[PDB]
Amino acid sequence: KLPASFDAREQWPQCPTIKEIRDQGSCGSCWAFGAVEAISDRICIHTNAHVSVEVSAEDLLTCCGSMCGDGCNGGYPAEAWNFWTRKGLVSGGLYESHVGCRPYSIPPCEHHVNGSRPPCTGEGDTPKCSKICEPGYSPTYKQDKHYGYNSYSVSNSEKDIMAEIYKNGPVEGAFSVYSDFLLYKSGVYQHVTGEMMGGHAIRILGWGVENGTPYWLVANSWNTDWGDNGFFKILRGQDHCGIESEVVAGIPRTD
Ligand SMILES: *[C@@H](C(=O)OCC)[C@H](O)C(=O)N[C@@H](CC(C)C)C(=O)NCCC(C)C
Repeated sequence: KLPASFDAREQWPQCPTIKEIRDQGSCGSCWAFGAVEAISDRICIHTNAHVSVEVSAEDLLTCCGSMCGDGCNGGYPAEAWNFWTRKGLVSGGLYESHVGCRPYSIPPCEHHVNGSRPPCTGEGDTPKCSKICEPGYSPTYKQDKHYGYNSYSVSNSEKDIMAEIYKNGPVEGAFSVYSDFLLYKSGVYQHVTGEMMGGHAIRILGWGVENGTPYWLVANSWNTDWGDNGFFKILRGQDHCGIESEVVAGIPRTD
């Protein structure tokens, strides 16, 4: 039944958010970015591309509060999707994009790569929960909220995660970052060297096989000059670094 490879970007070509890589900046907001990225994709999938919006990382990061964790000091993906069912999330694009209700307020930076942006630094301050859209945005903040029908865990099962993506779209997951991951450029990542850096949440949008090695297709939130245009592949089928152990998702409510 399931194909040997699957790429959500190919399945849903009228859903540009599936292709988009974001930048969490110097803020420990991975938990929020994996969530709003996958939610953006799923709203588009759920509406057959009639609604394509960048869901606001700012709104989730700043307005969830203690139930999701501590903002830029880290958080809990399962409760991020729960917040989407309870209070909903407004739209908002990239830093200084002036797109949507609440664009991200934390500037982009260089994540373990060289570039023209400032180097990323340690976990900044969490911005305030501001329940107002940027000036001139036409829907009110309340009216711009997109809600989830539900939020749920996917079991620690390769085939279960594969089926979830195949039917319902990209998911959020999390894994343990070891130092050798930081220099990833291409290929299928397998941890071989380096100490544990901490847990990191990401968006899983497909799977495949490269040179006989099964992999998950993953979007990072470290801008496009990190990794493979902002994406990476990681070993699939052995819960490698915990990649299959903390998968979460949810189905949108119809706006
Ligand atoms: C993730 C991040 O931004 O790292 C990039 C530098 C945040 O630090 C974050 O929210 N991390 C974390 C929750 C904290 C540690 C309470 C998380 O989501 N960990 C995933 C668990 C993993 C070991 C399977």
